[PDB]
Amino acid sequence: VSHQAGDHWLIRGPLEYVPSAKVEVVEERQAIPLDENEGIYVQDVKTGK
Amino acid sequence: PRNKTRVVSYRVPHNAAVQVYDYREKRARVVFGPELVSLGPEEQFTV
Repeated sequence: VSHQAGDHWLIRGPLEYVPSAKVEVVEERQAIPLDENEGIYVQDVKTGK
Repeated sequence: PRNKTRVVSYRVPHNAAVQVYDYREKRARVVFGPELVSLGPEEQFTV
């Protein structure tokens, strides 16, 4: 896979990661657990929706 | 103090009824007579 300068992406799941010299780790990110009735509001900042 | 992780149960008396609603399965139930009524994760007693 390829990425442009200034792109963000997410990596997830069971893995080992060492950041390439070209990569900045922006934040640690974590799942939010929710039962079949529970939810969250999320804004997709790229479209605004 | 009640251990919140244990299933909530009520011993219904003889000649009595309890109304429970499952706010997740969307199923209503009324339990008559002497019976042990246990609530699912989202079920609630009618007060």
